[PDB]
Amino acid sequence: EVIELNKATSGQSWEVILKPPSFDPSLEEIQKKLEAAEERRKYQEAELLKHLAEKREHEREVIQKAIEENNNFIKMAKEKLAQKMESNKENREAHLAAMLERLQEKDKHAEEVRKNKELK
Amino acid sequence: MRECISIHVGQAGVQIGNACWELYCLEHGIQPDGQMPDDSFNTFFSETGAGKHVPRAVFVDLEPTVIDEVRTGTYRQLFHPEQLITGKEDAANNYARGHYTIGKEIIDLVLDRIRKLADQCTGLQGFLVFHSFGGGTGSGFTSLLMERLSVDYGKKSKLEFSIYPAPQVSTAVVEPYNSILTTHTTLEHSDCAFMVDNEAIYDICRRNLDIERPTYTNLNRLISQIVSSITASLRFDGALNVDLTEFQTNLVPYPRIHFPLATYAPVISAEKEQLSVAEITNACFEPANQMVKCDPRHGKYMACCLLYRGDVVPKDVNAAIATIKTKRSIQFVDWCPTGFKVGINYQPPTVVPGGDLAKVQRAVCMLSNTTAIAEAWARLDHKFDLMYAKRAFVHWYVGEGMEEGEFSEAREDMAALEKDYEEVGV
Amino acid sequence: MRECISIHVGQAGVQIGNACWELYCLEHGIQPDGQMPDDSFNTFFSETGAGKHVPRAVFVDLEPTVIDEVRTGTYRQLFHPEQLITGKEDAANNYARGHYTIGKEIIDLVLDRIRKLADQCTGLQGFLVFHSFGGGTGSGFTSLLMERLSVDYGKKSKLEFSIYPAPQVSTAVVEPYNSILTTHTTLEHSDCAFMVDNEAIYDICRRNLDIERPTYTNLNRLISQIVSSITASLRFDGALNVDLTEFQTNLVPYPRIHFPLATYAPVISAEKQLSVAEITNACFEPANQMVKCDPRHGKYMACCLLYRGDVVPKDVNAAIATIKTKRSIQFVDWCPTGFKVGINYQPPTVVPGGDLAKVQRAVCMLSNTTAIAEAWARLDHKFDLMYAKRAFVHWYVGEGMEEGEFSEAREDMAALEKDYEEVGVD
Amino acid sequence: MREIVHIQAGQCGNQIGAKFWEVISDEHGIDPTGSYHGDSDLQLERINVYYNEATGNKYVPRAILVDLEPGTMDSVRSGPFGQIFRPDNFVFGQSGAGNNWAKGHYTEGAELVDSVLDVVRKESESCDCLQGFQLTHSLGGGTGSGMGTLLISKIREEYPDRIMNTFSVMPSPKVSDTVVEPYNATLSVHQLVENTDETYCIDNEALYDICFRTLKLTTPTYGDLNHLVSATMSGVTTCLRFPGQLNADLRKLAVNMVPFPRLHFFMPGFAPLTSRGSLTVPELTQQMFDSKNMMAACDPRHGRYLTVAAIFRGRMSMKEVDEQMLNVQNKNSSYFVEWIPNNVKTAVCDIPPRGLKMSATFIGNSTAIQELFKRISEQFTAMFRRKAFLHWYTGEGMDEMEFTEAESNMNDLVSEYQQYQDATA
Amino acid sequence: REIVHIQAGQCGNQIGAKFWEVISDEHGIDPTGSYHGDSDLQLERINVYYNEATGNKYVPRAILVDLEPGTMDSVRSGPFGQIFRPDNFVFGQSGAGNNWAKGHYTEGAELVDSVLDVVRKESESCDCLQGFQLTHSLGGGTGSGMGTLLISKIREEYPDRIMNTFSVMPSPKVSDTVVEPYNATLSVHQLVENTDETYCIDNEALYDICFRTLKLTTPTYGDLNHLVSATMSGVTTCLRFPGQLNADLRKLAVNMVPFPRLHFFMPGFAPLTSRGSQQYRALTVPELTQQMFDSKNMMAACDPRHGRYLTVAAIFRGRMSMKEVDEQMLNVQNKNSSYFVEWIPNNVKTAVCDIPPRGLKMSATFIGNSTAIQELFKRISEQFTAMFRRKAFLHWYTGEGMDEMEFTEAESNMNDLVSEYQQYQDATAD
Ligand SMILES: Nc1nc2c(ncn2[C@@H]2O[C@H](COP(=O)(O)OP(=O)(O)OP(=O)(O)O)[C@@H](O)[C@H]2O)c(=O)[nH]1
Ligand SMILES: Nc1nc2c(ncn2[C@@H]2O[C@H](COP(=O)(O)OP(=O)(O)OP(=O)(O)O)[C@@H](O)[C@H]2O)c(=O)[nH]1
Ligand SMILES: Nc1nc2c(ncn2[C@@H]2O[C@H](COP(=O)(O)OP(=O)(O)OP(=O)(O)O)[C@@H](O)[C@H]2O)c(=O)[nH]1
Ligand SMILES: COc1cc2c(c(OC)c1OC)-c1ccc(OC)c(=O)cc1[C@@H](NC(C)=O)CC2
Ligand SMILES: COc1cc2c(c(OC)c1OC)-c1ccc(OC)c(=O)cc1[C@@H](NC(C)=O)CC2
Ligand SMILES: Nc1nc2c(ncn2[C@@H]2O[C@H](COP(=O)(O)OP(=O)(O)O)[C@@H](O)[C@H]2O)c(=O)[nH]1
Ligand SMILES: [Mg+2]
Ligand SMILES: [Mg+2]
Repeated sequence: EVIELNKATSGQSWEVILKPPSFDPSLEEIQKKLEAAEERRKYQEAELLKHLAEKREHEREVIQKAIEENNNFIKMAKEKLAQKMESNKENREAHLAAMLERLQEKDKHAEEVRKNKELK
Repeated sequence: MRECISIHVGQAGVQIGNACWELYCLEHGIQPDGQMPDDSFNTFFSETGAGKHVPRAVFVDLEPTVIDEVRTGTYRQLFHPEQLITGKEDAANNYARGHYTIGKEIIDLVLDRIRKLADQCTGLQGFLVFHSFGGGTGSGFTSLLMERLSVDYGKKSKLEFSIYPAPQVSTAVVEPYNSILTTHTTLEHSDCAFMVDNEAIYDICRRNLDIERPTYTNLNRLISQIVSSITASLRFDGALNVDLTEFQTNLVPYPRIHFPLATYAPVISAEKEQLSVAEITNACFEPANQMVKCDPRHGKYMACCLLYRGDVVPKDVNAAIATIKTKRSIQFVDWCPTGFKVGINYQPPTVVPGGDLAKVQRAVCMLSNTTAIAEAWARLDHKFDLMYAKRAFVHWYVGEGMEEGEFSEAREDMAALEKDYEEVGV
Repeated sequence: MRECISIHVGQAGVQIGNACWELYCLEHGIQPDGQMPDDSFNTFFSETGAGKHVPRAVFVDLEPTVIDEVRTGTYRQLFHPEQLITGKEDAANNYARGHYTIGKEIIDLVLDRIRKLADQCTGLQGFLVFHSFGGGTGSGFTSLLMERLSVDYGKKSKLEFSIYPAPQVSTAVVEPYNSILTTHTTLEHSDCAFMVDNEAIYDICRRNLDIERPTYTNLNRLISQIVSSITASLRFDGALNVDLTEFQTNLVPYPRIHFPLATYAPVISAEKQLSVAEITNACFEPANQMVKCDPRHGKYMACCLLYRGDVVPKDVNAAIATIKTKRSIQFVDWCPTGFKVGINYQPPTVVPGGDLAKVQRAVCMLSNTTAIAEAWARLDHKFDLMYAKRAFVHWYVGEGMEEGEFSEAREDMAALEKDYEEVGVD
Repeated sequence: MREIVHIQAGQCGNQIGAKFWEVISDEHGIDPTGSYHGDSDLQLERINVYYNEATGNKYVPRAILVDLEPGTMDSVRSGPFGQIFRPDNFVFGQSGAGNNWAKGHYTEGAELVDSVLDVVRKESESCDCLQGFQLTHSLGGGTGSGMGTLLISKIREEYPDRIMNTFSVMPSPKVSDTVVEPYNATLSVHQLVENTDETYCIDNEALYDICFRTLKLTTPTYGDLNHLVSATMSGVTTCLRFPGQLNADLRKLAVNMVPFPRLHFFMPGFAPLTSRGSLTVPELTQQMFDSKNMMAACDPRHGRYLTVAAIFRGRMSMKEVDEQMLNVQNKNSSYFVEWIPNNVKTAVCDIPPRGLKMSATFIGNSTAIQELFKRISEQFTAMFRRKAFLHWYTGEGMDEMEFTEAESNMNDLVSEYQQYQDATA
Repeated sequence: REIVHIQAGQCGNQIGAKFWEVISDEHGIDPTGSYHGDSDLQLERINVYYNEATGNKYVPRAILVDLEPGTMDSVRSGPFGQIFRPDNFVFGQSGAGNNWAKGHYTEGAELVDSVLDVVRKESESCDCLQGFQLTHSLGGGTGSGMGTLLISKIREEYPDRIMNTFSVMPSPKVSDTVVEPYNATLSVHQLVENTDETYCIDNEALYDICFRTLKLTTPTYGDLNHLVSATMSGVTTCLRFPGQLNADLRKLAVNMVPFPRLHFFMPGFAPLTSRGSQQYRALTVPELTQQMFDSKNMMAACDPRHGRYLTVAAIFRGRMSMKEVDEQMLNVQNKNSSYFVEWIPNNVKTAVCDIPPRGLKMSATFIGNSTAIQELFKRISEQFTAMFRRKAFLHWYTGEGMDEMEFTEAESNMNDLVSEYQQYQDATAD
């Protein structure tokens, strides 16, 4: 079954029927979702630059620690050498003090030998 | 006067646009400089005070490479520079990048140019939109554009021509994702979308044109022949599909089920006897000539139109139509009449000179809304599920500001569509 | 840039420095007035305005005799007079005179001269210290100086070259005492110490060089070639270079384990050409070590090979590939690779009137082996024999020391022996 | 989306960096004086990707050459194309890094790093749209390892949105310059997991083994190893440098090759393997998935590919390329994950590499790369469980737990790789 | 590196003068002080012992001291008498009566300020004073008593300076003065405390050498002093002549004296000759090394093989192979290991000086720190006790103001010395 539909300058159209039928958001909603996505992108970026900043702080803490280690190694060396040098000085001066005192005690004895000679 | 506006998004849409507008200029006798030595062509071409004809088209890409070849190419003078819009950095195959990151930066500009073309219209019908499912711009930006066009032109039709990805034609790992995502976002905004399967087109180029490895030029010229058949109704004073609204009336009885299957015949190799109205006709029901790979006899029909072109006499058509009824068992759903709308458009089919197609005295393109096209969705859905069960690549999308929830929502919509097709073909 | 400052303490240190600086001036073409007819030698020589190249060296001795021969000898115009520092009275083979009684009167003078050499540096790498274990000055004043340099210069590299006593070569009865005392106080302050067993040098002179009774000039000239190898990396441009930091980190696996064994090849009599493989193999034969010990019964923790002359890296590779197969040569479990390689282009220079033959290529290996503990064991035993009876201790106490320091020094040597045992544990 | 900025750091980085520029300057017809003398305009189409145009129409690499040591960049300047490089882009310190990652990353590197970032910040402002950064460096030493990863961290802070891509040479005891290579490599693999988007794993263990076993070279040298490395770097970038079927950049590569952020370490391969001085498409396709052709010393048949990129260079039918690539896929189906469809991608380029009429380059993201890290990890633990050579690192201010954190993370990367090896569909 | 030389008493000035005669000839100095020598090696270390006078002359840095004016005229009479600075002659008028107490406490104390004046003047003319050496006898009164007083006073003023004595030990074979054991025992007391190194020259051994070996029926001081002078020349060789040795008195004391009180050296010499007697054959190196650990060549009357050497210094003089010298010296040590303590490693040192002494083509001097030297101290202590048991001659000493207790203490101290020598003789390395 044919049924004519339309004719025109550059064509015509019709319909052929064989069997009949067996059976008779908003602009603000849009930009709301895009601004939310943009603020998730910027928040993840904030987090990344925060962790990178935390790594910058760690790096300058490592460099500071190496400086402090070197200054504590100088300070330990300095006070241990001072303690050593002054301990040697007190010991060597004591040996000499003792040696001189023994010699001077002998000189006391020799004057006593002399005076004892004058009694006889 | 019934003006239409073409939008070409991303690489695939720009290069199919190139091929169509080339054919349109050949079909209407417009030279590449826009000069021109039936006035229905004015639906697609405006006219300047210098006598030149300018396509009612906007080309959009987030990257300059492809459109720069338009700016410097053979038809460079046909388009005004305003109609060609590029960013500097593409979407890197990432829907959420084209939709949320870059798309937010360039959309108002694109809408401004569209607003301007629409102002040169005394009766705008609406928009034809060209894009790939797979690219980041073609999926991500296109779906943002459709959202906005619905807001700004509510009572206006939008027809999509969408490239469906294929591993044989330079596809990427993440294209199932992009495909499902843009299909979710644009479903409620498109009134009629013609899918083009790159594998189907590639198969047709190989078998009928004898090109072992087709180029993009090859696929896009064959695609333009199909697009031309569908729009010839609008560009010439035809009788079937005279306005964008008629596509919905004739092919889309149910809104979500708006994906018709195109079939074209004949594709004859230029390198290699004229075929009757009856031979090109029964070649409309051979799956080899489908634009999308599916088996329409494992489905049911809701609508069917035959767009003839060239020297086709109505009695031949009815003679062919009666023969295939007895020869072929094709099934319509219960609540639809079993039959066809027929259009003859007297303009001969035109081939690009020197191209790989051969000039023929007659040709036909069949548009059907069949449930069989669901199995193209099933194929994409399955590749989506494989990757999404392991969350593979999802982190690229979350990093652009998309929420992982959008993946499951989109995939639930595709499920609903798959069972929409199930239900109407019960 | 990359300057090194050299400090030569006591008779042994000063006389060896003589041999070394005579060798450097020959290796670089500096005549004895410092005039000269690749600027890497500037790490060891500063230049005055008149073109005079001047060693970055201090010579120090508590007695004027040895340095007076310098002040009047051939190279008397090579050093400025302020670099040659002498007191009036030596330390009489008594560490405690070098470290306290006599040394404390000249130490400030010595640091002020050193500070002035350091002030002419823009990249001071470190200090090299040459001295004997046995002398009162070599032991006691070097200990004082190393302590004071750690205060002035913090953790800056201090490397020692230490002469190890031998009865065959003018040793004295109390040298075991002085050796342990200087090792104790200097452990914390040195970063790397290269020991030269006077008996080993002595034996190389009599076996390879056919000298019945070697003199100091014989011994010291041999030592100079070895020192020259180590420093050649720093004074020449070379193909594979090793600065002072690379030395310390590739050879010193723990702070106290820092006494590499030096080996040199070839040592050919002047009156008598070897392959890269031949000289490389000979670095693992005990006849060529600078300390008497048996590494075949120890374990290697690190090997540094320094080649000079006509040496191609492919030949060093093929030769080290051979060494990795011989399991006569055992590395510890925790050393996945213990090879660092230097190559410099200039062959070893021979002093005219010397006894060594000019060779096209030589190699000096520094290896860190557990077997060097055998040399510490021999000194400790002689220490114990005498210390058990407190023989000779009263000379040290008189200068202000305490017996307390003797057992501490000996206990630290016990712990060092125990450290070398534990690092060879699997 | 066009220009790449290239950075070579340390001795190794600068050696393979130079050899790379030597290779692509020859492919694009750029002479050492910086001017062009090629015959195809395909050599100029994407020349801006790697080169800047000078006043006298001469081309200048977009390269920044970095070392804490002056010696190697005298050696670069003296090489064949030493004059091609911008004299301003040499940034060299004076002290060296002492084979120590802590020195490169914390103390010496920190005093040179901002001089490097100025040169970087200047070359990137001379870009219309900067695609990303690529870095060549070793992980075994101190400068390329420690300062290189310092650079990457600081470039990421100034260019958060830019792709960072490294060519990282992996130490081996078969060709080692230093005894602390396992510490250096482990500390910087930590960094690369965090802060790069693609890393090409160049394994010296594999380069040495190819030279020895396949190329019959008794005694491999760095010249030999670098011959293989530069071929691979040429092939890997063929699609950035030459016009072709592919309109793709570094970002699209990262998207399609990296399914999970941490799993971004690639096994490079190449065929044919050649020696300095001295095949069929089916054979090309086959030896590309052969263990003997991987620049990472892992057996791919020990794991499974997440994604694979292969590019063929030379005149050859793509029909036969695709047929053999599908045959190989289907033949070896159990070595590809089934939950990533079509995960083997193929590009062809007409321009064959210099000296060869045909070749193929392979980029695979494989779970078998975990064998490389296990190897570094066992050498790490053998030294670290005795704290050997540790005081050179603590002396720089580092704490022990930085070490345990680095190995813990690398052992997590291994188990992460293993988890997808065992994943089903 | 100057040394200040003091000689005290008859014996001190006789052997001191002989010393100056011998080294003046060795160094090319004639009795006027002019240098008439062949080689500059004679002059390099000339300042150790001689001052440089204007007029190109050399004056011994010598201080001559005696309480009796007699012997210091005979020193002026002696050849080389005019060589000494006249101002360094410090003499009294009363002798010491062979009485130590006169030397130490009474007559000697009155003269000791004047000798310290000279010592202060000679030593502050030095640029770096090494130390002092004193020649004296222990049996008399001036050398023993005033000599040990001088040492004590020099200790006070120069406590960081080395003190060295050449001390002649009495013997009944040579002198008849019965109180020589008393004087020697009091002197040794002082020496133990206040000197760093003492060479023990035993008149008993000198007598026996002349009588048994030189066959001199009735030896004289001249005969005995020949052996002293040879020895003093020998042990000072390396202070006086540049050789291998970079060393002074303090370096010697550090390596030869392991315990402070044990610093009494046993000198030895080979070959033994009588004075003014042509030698018709020089010894060979084997002969020298052998005859140097032979008890017949010791200058202290102790058999070395009765004890153990703590330390040994051997000085060879002449043109000889240092190959052969170091060869024999090892032999000697190996063949005779049980005579060296094992707990002082490498305790025998050997120096070779090319300059031989006058009259010999080759000689050897030995300095041994041996525990056998206790045989000497026991012999003094036995003689001391045999007198002291009976208080023999005590009033010579108490008449000068001493007390018995001072004698008891010195006997105690010397018995303590003998005890420690035996303690180390019996010590093992176990
Ligand atoms: N038929 C046809 N398909 C094309 C063409 N160009 C690209 N495609 C397909 O489109 C998909 C890739 O997406 P593109 O359009 O190229 O990407 P895009 O939209 O530019 O977005 P980006 O990812 O930013 O590049 C793949 O499936 C291609 O096979 C074309 O010219 N013709
Ligand atoms: N190889 C070599 N060893 C030497 C040299 N001079 C001395 N020795 C050794 O060093 C030790 C002696 O120490 P010296 O250096 O002479 O003594 P000192 O450091 O000058 O200090 P003093 O005790 O004050 O004289 C002995 O083991 C000698 O064998 C030398 O020129 N070359
Ligand atoms: N070997 C040697 N012994 C001597 C010499 N002169 C004296 N003696 C010994 O020295 C001891 C006596 O000492 P003297 O030197 O004579 O006495 P003095 O120290 O000068 O004290 P007075 O004589 O009492 O004034 C006796 O043992 C003598 O044998 C000498 O020239 N050579
Ligand atoms: C800049 O150079 C390249 C860039 C890319 C790819 C690639 O391999 C062919 C490249 O050459 C090495 C690429 C890689 C792998 C893919 O899957 C693993 C994919 O889907 C897709 C691709 C590329 N797309 C296509 C269609 O090949 C884009 C990213
Ligand atoms: C100034 O004259 C001498 C000075 C010394 C020594 C010596 O005997 C060889 C002398 O000649 C007698 C000397 C002595 C003994 C030693 O061991 C017992 C020693 O180790 C060391 C030495 C001497 N040193 C050397 C290497 O012989 C230093 C002290
Ligand atoms: N493939 C290759 N590896 C190298 C080369 N030079 C050094 N290496 C390796 O890099 C590591 C040493 O690092 P290096 O670059 O010399 O130290 P840096 O200058 O501190 O970065 C070791 O694994 C070396 O074997 C080279 O030319 N090629
Ligand atoms: Mg694109
Ligand atoms: Mg000295």
